[PDB]
Amino acid sequence: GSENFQTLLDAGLPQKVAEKLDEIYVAGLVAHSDLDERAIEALKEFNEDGALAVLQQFKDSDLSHVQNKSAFLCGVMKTYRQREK
Repeated sequence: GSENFQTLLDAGLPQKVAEKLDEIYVAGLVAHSDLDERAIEALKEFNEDGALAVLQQFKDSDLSHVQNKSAFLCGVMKTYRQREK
């Protein structure tokens, strides 16, 4: 992977999540610095398959009409912890 990979691992993430997430910074979408600390924290408040779903669904969105790249991810994250029906 890239520059971001080693930082992401050290930002508390499991390897499985860090692997996918690094590539989001490689492909000219978002910065690795684009997040708020509330995202860095709420990221550890997921399990592996938790976070991996969030990463997929965040990629399976449209980052045309975004600005606040953090708040966008923060939105998807809320949806995933808020799954009671």
